[PDB]
Amino acid sequence: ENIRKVLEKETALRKIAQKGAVKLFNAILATQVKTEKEVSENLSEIKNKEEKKELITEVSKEKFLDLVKA
Amino acid sequence: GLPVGAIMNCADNSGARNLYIIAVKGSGSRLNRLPAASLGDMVMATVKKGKPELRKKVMPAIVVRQAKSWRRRDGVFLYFEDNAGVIANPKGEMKGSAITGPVGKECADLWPRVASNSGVVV
Amino acid sequence: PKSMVIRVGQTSLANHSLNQLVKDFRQIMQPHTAIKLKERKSNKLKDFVVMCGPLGVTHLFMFTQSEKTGNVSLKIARTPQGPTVTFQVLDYSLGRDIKKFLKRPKSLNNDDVLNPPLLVLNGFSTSKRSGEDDQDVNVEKVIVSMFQNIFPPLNPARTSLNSIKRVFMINKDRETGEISMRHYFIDIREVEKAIKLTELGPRLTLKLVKIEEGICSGKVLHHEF
Amino acid sequence: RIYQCHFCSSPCYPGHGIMFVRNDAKEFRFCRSKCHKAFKQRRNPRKLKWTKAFRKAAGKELAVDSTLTFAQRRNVPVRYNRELVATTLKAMARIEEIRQKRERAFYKNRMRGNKEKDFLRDKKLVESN
Amino acid sequence: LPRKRAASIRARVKAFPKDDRSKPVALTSFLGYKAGMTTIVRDLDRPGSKFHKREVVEAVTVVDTPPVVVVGVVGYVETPRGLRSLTTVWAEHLSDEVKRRFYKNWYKSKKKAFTKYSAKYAQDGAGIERELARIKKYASVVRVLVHTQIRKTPLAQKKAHLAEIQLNGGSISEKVDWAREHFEKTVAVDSVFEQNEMIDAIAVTKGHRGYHSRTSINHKIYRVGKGDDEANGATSFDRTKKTITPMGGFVHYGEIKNDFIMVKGCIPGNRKRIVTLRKSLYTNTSRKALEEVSLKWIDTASKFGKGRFQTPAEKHAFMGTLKK
RNA sequence: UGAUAGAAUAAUCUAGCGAAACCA
RNA sequence: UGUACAACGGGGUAUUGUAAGCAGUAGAGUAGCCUUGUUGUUACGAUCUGCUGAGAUUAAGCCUUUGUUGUCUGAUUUG
Ligand SMILES: [Zn+2]
Repeated sequence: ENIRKVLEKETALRKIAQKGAVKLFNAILATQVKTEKEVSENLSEIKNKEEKKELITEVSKEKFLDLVKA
Repeated sequence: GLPVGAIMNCADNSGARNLYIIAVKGSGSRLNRLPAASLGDMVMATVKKGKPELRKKVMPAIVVRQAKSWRRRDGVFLYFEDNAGVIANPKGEMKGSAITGPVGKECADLWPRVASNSGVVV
Repeated sequence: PKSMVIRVGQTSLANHSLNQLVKDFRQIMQPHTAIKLKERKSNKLKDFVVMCGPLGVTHLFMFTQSEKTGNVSLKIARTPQGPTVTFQVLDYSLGRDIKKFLKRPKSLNNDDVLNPPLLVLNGFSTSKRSGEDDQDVNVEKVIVSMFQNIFPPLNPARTSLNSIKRVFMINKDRETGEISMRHYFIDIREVEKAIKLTELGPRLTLKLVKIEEGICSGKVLHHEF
Repeated sequence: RIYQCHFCSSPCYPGHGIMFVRNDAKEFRFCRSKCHKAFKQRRNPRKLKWTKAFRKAAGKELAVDSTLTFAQRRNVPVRYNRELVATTLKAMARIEEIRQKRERAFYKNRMRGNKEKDFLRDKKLVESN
Repeated sequence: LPRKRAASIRARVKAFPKDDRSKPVALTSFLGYKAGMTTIVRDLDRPGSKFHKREVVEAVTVVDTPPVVVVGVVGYVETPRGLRSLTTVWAEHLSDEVKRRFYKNWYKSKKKAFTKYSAKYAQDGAGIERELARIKKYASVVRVLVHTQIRKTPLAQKKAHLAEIQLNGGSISEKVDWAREHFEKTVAVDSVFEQNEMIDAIAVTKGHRGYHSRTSINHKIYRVGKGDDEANGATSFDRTKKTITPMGGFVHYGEIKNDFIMVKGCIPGNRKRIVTLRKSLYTNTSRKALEEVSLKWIDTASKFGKGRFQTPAEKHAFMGTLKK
């Protein structure tokens, strides 16, 4: 009787494990796809020296990660 | 089971109490090993206590009790209660008339006169 | 970012039950922290791991039961000089008991799930004050740094999201004073999302005790009783 | 030739166990060094619960059977009769069957009385309230 | 000798016994797998020894004997530069054990080993029968190709072992025809080896020093035990119905449901090892060779601990019933 | 402002720098 | 993609020596209670007996598995 009420709270934390996993899944998907698109559009094309490009990529990735976080 | 320098009992009725082995007859020659006596072995042994006529003189003696577990040919590991030997001539003819305690079967098979004076075999 | 698991003490290595926990923690962790073929631990070696370990490992784990009281303890360590954290267990569960309580097709066996696990903190910390004690907030923040830094660092847009298979969650309510570590194997519902979970190994609950130096019993940094 | 263990009563075989011989020429065979070291410490097998001195002294198994009348060391030898041999083989197999049946049915007497005393003791946990 | 390691774990037979062509066509060696060691009670029949007509207890080694099957033959012609095989002849249907032996990546191979050779019996056999008549004509000495039934064995390796055996019967043509009938059929040691045979053992010893080819000679076979016998562990004295398998089985090996050879003494190598049992290179007549031994009792107890029973029926008979 | 760095715990490797003796 | 492998589970074999807990009249005795005993009995009582070769280990280099459960794939080279 009581163990089933415990299993209620265990499935509750199971769904808590589910929610943040789905969130970070879609977040990494969105950030990687958006930053790949934005670098493929303009950012990789101009200077192409790759000293400059990698900084732009990391800035765009940190920006989209900050957007999808908060 | 007995190396050089081993006190063993005296199972004949000659008068010695204990027999102190000072040499093992018919032993091998390997560096740092000890000549080890066992059942059915004639070794030089000195009498420590008993009659002084048997003391201060070495005698040949055949060991009848060993108390270290050996492998007999039939499957058994077995050993006597103690170490014991009986003094005799180099010809194997006994000094004692009756040998008390159990005598080993291999030792009595080895010497006909020890078996002739053996009361208890094993 | 490699890691160790050891049960320390005669009572610990005497218990066959704690060996099951050792095996299951070895099955949980990432392939970089896969200690595997360290099943046979020795009677002779006692805190001898600190001499050969830090050639190639970090973040050691200790199990110990007191000789006087019937309670067994976790300790979390760094092989360079750092802190250790002491924990009592609560409700030790055999994974084979979780098998027989509820049957689920598990992928602990196959080598397809030879992949690192992930980080979920179920409200372990509060950046807000929320109380009169800010040292408890410091405890929460330092142990958050611990769990994000035992596992390999994941700047997420760099991370390949193909390997998800193992996930891990630490449940801390503030009122209970209890931290509970329950991990699931993930399943994907391909609806362009929806994700299922299944139980895999040991379910536990812990209690905060004390903070010492990374060398065990070196310098007791924080008491909590 | 099969002998019993002095400390286990277990069958001793060639290659199995150690024999001790006292000064009164009494051989004592032990199936293993647990028996042998137990004898070395002057211990009583009536104290150790697993060996058959305790179990035949205790009443776990039956200890006297009419099947036991057949197994005995006979000092007067009998001349060879080939035709008695297979009858003795059938006797050994059949009597060992009957002995195991009587031993199991003797243990079958033990487990019925706990039902009666559990009935009589769970009446005490009911009738007081 | 310089102690360098063995080439193959299956040790080579460098010399075979002498060809008698007045005896029927028969093998000269065998390949088995050693299970383990036990102790045998028997009576010694040695006049001149004090232990005559006396019970002796003896250590033996038992090698599991799966029945061996012949899948090919190899004829060697004499050159002035030495022995040289002009060809080898295979049978048609070969097991996955043997086709596995040729392969290193059998688990992912397309298993294409002897495909077009199977087309050589799609014909009448003209090339193959030409080769058989060639080995009749040429190739003074004959070796046969044999492999074991390793799936009938507790070995974890499913890959059986192939070996050559010099065939010291008579008539090279009758030899290759004998092998022709014996293609893909079986040979047990009962048609090859027998009781009281002085044999030599060729085996790679235990590595740790070790892992060297060793040939230990003059070992009397004590039991050619048949797999169908449930009285493998029995004697005319030991009338128990029990197998040669130990109580709990052979340690780190498994069991023997197959035939077996129980041979006197010890042997190089460990358990789970491929061992060649060769008959003697000469007719030993030492009276240690001529001895017709007669067993009395077989130990089949546990070597996983200090055993105390021989059959588990004996175990239940002594211990009675239990709580379980 | 001063000092070969990196890693091995703050007790061998890599990296960097880099001789002289002598030389039918 | 199979007598396939593996995690469990089961059976076998061996190790240690009666697990926890239940019951008692068994317990040297001390008080306690009267029905001052011809074992009157109630409390403490190291221990002992029955449940109980019981309980614990068992391959990490033991054996076996008609039971469950999951698995099967990439990189390089050659005519
Ligand atoms: Zn015994």
